[PDB]
Amino acid sequence: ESADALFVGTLDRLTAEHPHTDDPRFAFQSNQWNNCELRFTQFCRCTRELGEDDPRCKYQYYRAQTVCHEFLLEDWMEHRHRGTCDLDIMPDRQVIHMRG
Amino acid sequence: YKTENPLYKDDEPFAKTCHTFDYTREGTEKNGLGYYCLMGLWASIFIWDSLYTGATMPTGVHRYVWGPYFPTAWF
Amino acid sequence: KASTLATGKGIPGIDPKLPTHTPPASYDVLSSGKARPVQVAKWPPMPGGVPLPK
Amino acid sequence: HIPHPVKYVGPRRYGRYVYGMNRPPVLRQVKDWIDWTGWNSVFGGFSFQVAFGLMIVSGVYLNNYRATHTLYYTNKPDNQ
Amino acid sequence: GSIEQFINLRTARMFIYGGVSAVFLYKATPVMYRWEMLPTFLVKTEAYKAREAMIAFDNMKGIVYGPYDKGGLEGPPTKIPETSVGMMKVDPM
Amino acid sequence: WIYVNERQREPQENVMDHEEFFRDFDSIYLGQVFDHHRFAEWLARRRAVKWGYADQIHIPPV
Amino acid sequence: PPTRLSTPLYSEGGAFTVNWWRNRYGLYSRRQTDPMLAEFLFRQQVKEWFYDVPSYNYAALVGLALGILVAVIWRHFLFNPDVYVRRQELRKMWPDRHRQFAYAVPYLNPQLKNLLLPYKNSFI
Amino acid sequence: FELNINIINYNYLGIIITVIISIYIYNNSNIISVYNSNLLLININIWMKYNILDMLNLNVLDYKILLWIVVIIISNEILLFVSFYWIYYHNYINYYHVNILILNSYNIVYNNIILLTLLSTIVNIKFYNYILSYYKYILSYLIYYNNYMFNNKIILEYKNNSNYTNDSVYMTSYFYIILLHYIHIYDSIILIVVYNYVNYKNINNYYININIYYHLIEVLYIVISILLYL
Amino acid sequence: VTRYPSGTRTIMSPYPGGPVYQWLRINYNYFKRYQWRRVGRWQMRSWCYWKAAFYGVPEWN
Amino acid sequence: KHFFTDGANDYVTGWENTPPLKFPASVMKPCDYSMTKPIPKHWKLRGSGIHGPENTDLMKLVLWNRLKQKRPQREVPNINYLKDSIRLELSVNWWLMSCIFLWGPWLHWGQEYQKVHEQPPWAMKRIDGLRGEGYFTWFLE
Amino acid sequence: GRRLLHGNYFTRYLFGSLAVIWIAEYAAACQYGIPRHRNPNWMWSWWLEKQNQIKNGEIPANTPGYAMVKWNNEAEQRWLKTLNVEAMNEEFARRREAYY
Amino acid sequence: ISTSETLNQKILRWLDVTGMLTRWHSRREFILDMDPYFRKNSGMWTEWERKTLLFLFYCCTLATPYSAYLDLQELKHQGTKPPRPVSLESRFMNQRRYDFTWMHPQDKFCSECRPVELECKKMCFDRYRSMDYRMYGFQRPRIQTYYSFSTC
Ligand SMILES: CCCCCCCCCCCCCCCCCC(=O)OC[C@H](COP(=O)([O-])OCC(O)COP(=O)([O-])OC[C@@H](COC(=O)CCCCCCCCCCCCCCCCC)OC(=O)CCCCCCCCCCCCCCCCC)OC(=O)CCCCCCCCCCCCCCCCC
Ligand SMILES: CCCCCCCC/C=C/CCCCCCCC(=O)OC[C@H](COP(=O)(O)OCCN)OC(=O)CCCCCCC/C=C/CCCCCCCC
Ligand SMILES: CCCCCCCC/C=C/CCCCCCCC(=O)OC[C@H](COP(=O)(O)OCCN)OC(=O)CCCCCCC/C=C/CCCCCCCC
Ligand SMILES: CCCCCCCCCCCCCCCC(=O)OC[C@H](COP(=O)(O)O)OC(=O)CCCCCCCCCCCCCCC
Repeated sequence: ESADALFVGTLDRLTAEHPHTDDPRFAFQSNQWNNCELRFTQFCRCTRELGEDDPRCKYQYYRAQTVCHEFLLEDWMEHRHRGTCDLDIMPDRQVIHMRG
Repeated sequence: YKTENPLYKDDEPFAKTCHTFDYTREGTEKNGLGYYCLMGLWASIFIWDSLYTGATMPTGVHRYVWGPYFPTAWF
Repeated sequence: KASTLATGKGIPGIDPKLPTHTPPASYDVLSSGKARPVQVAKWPPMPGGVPLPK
Repeated sequence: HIPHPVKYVGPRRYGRYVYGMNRPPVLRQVKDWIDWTGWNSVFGGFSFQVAFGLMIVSGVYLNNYRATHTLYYTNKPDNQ
Repeated sequence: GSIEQFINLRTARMFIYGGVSAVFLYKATPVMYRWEMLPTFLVKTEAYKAREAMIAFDNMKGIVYGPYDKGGLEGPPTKIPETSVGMMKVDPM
Repeated sequence: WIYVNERQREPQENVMDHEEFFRDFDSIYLGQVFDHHRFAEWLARRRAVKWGYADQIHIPPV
Repeated sequence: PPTRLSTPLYSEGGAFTVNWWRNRYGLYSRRQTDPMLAEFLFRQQVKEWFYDVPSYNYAALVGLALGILVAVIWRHFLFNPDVYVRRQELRKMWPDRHRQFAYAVPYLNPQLKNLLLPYKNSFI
Repeated sequence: FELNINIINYNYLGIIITVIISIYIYNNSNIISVYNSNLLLININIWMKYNILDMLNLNVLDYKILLWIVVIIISNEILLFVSFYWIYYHNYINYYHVNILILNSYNIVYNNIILLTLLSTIVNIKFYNYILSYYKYILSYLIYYNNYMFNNKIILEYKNNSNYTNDSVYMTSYFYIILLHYIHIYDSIILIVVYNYVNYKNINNYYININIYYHLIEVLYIVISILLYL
Repeated sequence: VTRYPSGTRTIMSPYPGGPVYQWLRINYNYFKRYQWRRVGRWQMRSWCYWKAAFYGVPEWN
Repeated sequence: KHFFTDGANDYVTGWENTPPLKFPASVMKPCDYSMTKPIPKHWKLRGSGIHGPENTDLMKLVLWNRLKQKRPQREVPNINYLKDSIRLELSVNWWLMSCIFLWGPWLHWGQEYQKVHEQPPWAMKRIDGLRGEGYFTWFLE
Repeated sequence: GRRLLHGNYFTRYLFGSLAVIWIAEYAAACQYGIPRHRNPNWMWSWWLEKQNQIKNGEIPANTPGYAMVKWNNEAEQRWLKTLNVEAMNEEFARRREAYY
Repeated sequence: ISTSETLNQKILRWLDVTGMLTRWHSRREFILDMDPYFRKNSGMWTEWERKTLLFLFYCCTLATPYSAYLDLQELKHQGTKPPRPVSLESRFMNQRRYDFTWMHPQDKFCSECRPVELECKKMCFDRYRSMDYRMYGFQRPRIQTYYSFSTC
């Protein structure tokens, strides 16, 4: 309700209420690749917590589509289904802190 | 006779001619106190930034004896 | 050296006839003629110099 | 450059080596050597490593110990 | 009184210096132990034992014959290729 | 000579199963530093199993 | 500009002066083989390049261009949300890079952008 | 009176070297390329002989000319490495969160930095002897031992690395930067194998060139170590 | 003052050393000067890259 | 110094623009006739007047710059010059000592600590549940 | 003997440049009010909560992260078929007894 | 044990077994260890230059054993390098537009394997051997060869 409610809670909310507008974290740059990757990671984390059938995660996918072209999503969604998507590996099976 | 060990003699001066080399007024011979003050500040900023990690996020609440327009209210 | 005021004559530590410092020399007899008493301490000095009763 | 005098004030000769007799203490000799060959190289050479080591090891207290008691939202225990 | 006979320069230099050392080690040794600075052969910390107790040398699983795990349910190949069987020139036992 | 001498030797086991590695992370990831001789022997036995010459070699005891 | 080698040239003290320039001008020179000839060639160069009024205009232009250049480089490194030199945030997934997201809005609203955007009515 | 310069009127090495280069392109066998490289080495050595024989002109400016050429070349070597550092940092935003194992910061960097430092000390001793009109036979063989160990260590690292060039631009940049340094290390072997005492001493451009080049390569490794390992 | 052959007697001690020590000192001195340094002299003289550039050039009159 | 400079570090030819300071001015002096008094009008120009070997000082400079190349003994430079000649060499040697006795010890301590506690002694222990050593330069995090 | 550069040029411009870089960065952080407290962890809140449950003993030790999600990819289904946390814990317990 | 010398002298004598210390403390002994051709130029050296040269030379030669120790440990570490998890094939991992043939443009050995991918090549060489084509390498167990740095 509050006028600044969107900024309150998360920076994510801003684009969730206005899907086709600039995200505060990426509005400074015309290139929106990083924006797409954040949105996909957020869809991946939603399903892990709520499942695919949850309306929330379905909307997190619509939000990802708003910024990600279909040819990228289809490829990244196949990697996710196989279990090779680097944005969805469970954190205890990551290797980012190993050997350096 | 008396002699001087050449290894401990002083450096020869530049010749005094129409074309004379002089570095005395340049002050570039060695690092000065200012340089060592830069090193001290760098060490200080390095330690401070790590010790006090909430300094960049200060509190806007201010009392300020003698109000805000007194000189000790700007530091 | 130190033969002229320019060369350093009269400047202590620079003149051969003037020492850097002038500490009083030690003496073994008092000026009264009594032998100078000698004390050897085995404990640190009293805090204020406070003398102790005889 | 600026012509300057030789700054070495230590002993210019120890005398002929006679089975290591009548020679200064070892540490005195080490100090005289560096005086004779210049401390600028010592300071210059060791400066880089000293700086890097001091910064990395300083994290033992600045980044690790302090941090353990830095998070203001950690001292609070749940269900207490 | 009656201790002055002992009080002496050598007896003092080894009393201040030696006592200072007695407190330097008594106060620093626990810190060195905590921070793994002590030699391992001299003593092993409890944290060292806790980690070492988790180490064994008898695991013979996970052998694969491919550089990548490409997901799926089949996983990386686990069977040695036929063409590679008996290709090793092992010296006679 | 460095290259030739190395090329003759069988390849070391660069990688293992992703899952099995993380189920025994500490032993595998840290075994070398804690005891290198036993880790070396364990590696050798795994190479003998991966290339099917285990029954043709006698791995020296550690 | 004096025409006689007997008349000395005035020099300030510092790292860019007539004395500082004399010391270094002939370091790589095969033509300054003696004092008289060295001074003549030195004053010839100084007269030609430093007593030329229009040459100072280019000095201004190089300073201005270089100052802008150094500052734009520094500004990117120090403030641009997309330039990473530290690695803490690069070792995390995008949703978790809060410290880097803090640069975003302040960087999105520079002063000149606020000052000049109202003047679009002179182009449309 | 003589002319200031003894003009060189004709030269035929240029044609040969340029043809040798073409063979690299116009060939159907990689063995031909190996033998072609030997031809290149031979003819480049002839050009070096021409430089040594130009000493007979007793021209003071010859040392200076060659020295400044080396300065320009060193500059080009530094700028090529800069281009690789640029390629590396341009994709920095995609590093450190990918499922690859980056290199440790303890073993490789330390032994390599310690090794390359010893190489510098040897070259420095060679320079010192060069100044003192003296020679020490063992010095060159210490360089050979250092190069052998460097080659032995780099070969094992590459063979035992579990990530490949096609895995990520990070891995490609790591391998390429390390290879570029190695190539410059190998070029140092090419130069140093001929080190000997020449009695014309400090009018020999070889000595100054070797000192500069070795320092460049070691300094370049300091930059690489900070970027990749530390 | 007695002068010994170069590299054969130590100046660090009045005691010349024991049999093993003397053997090591004498034989290292021989190996360096008359065996190891054969390689260096051979490389310096017989395989000089700068002598080879002047091979076949007339003498300077 | 290593690099050759025609003006200062001219070791290829050994040319020096001025004579040694040891020589009396009556024997040899720097070539500087900028203070020559005005020529009387009744004097007539005999020589070319061109700057060159007709001037006594320049002639002596050329002569000395060639006859100085043979000398009975060395002209020992002072210790300041000798230090400067090998400044880089000495500094690199001390750098090697630092790398062995300063960098070496604490790097070893960090790895040993890492073995037991998973992360180096100068890093913040993680709670995310990820495994591995993690970063080493904590101030670049 | 004539000098071209600063007498201590190498150390001066190396350490000096580093000092200016560090100081300028602190100033930049202050002007933008950037949080300066280093966090070495991931910020996925649900994950950090699961990790606390493991530290509290609510979730058994060495339980994989894919044994706790509400959606599993194909590769994690493959792993779940061979997962036995109870056996893993017993094996670790046996190792501790042997060591002590 | 000789009692004709002090303990310090004995230690220094043994550190002088190769004559290093004697050459430092005697100019005559240093010049007479030079080969005659270079001894000709020795008289010009200052004692500063001589001992500084020995110091730089001695520091270098005394650190070579340390570097050798560090390098041996490196070889042993690489010789028993721990296995690492098999890489999951991520979004941008293992992309290929054409086979790997730049090493063998005409022969095209191991077109599917990467240039230094030793395990892929071993299995590929085995196929060629099974096809009556000899290839070198990847046949001797590591522990049965010299210089492997993998022995217990
Ligand atoms: C109760 C106490 C409580 C605690 C309080 C704590 C307070 C803080 C403590 C910390 C200290 C703060 C100090 C502040 C003021 C400092 C003032 C000062 O003296 O600074 C100047 C001092 C030295 O500067 P300087 O006075 O100009 O030097 C004098 C020279 O002697 C001038 O002579 P020169 O210039 O003639 O020198 C010789 C020079 C002569 O050279 C020449 O002639 C010029 C040559 C130039 C061209 C060179 C050609 C290329 C090289 C060829 C040779 C290559 C060899 C190596 C090859 C390697 C191959 C791998 O040679 C060289 O320097 C270079 C050649 C030698 C070899 C170079 C090796 C490579 C270097 C580059 C890489 C460096 C990074 C390596 C990283 C590791 C490896 C990857 O610098 C520093 O001390 C560094 C900065 C210090 C301040 C920042 C500290 C930040 C962190 C502080 C944390 C502390 C702990 C806090 C804990 C808090 C707990 C609450
Ligand atoms: C010698 C002793 C040992 C020294 C060891 C040093 C080891 C590390 C060296 C690393 C490289 C040098 C830079 C070090 C920087 C340290 C401070 C730091 O982390 O800075 C980070 C900061 C930004 O960090 P983030 O928070 O991730 O980004 C936020 C959004 N932008 O980056 C920097 O400031 C460093 C990078 C830029 C360095 C150079 C300064 C920038 C301007 C360059 C201008 C170039 C043009 C010419 C200038 C000429 C002179 C005016
Ligand atoms: C009355 C005053 C008394 C003061 C007494 C002061 C005593 C100070 C003692 C300091 C001891 C320091 C010991 C350091 C030991 C380090 C050993 C070590 O790490 O060895 C291995 C390590 C390399 O290990 P890697 O496996 O390759 O791993 C790292 C690279 N990957 O080797 C090195 O670091 C080599 C250098 C070893 C240096 C040892 C330093 C010893 C210093 C002794 C000082 C004694 C001072 C006494 C002062 C007395 C005053 C009265
Ligand atoms: C191409 C990239 C190159 C590398 C990066 C370049 C970065 C920029 C250039 C830096 C070059 C420095 C070289 C070293 C010069 C040197 O040491 O120069 C040294 C000089 C002193 O000269 P002396 O040695 O003669 O005393 O230092 C100074 O002049 C400063 C003295 C100390 C001042 C202490 C207090 C400073 C307060 C600063 C506040 C800043 C606030 C900012 C708000 C926005």
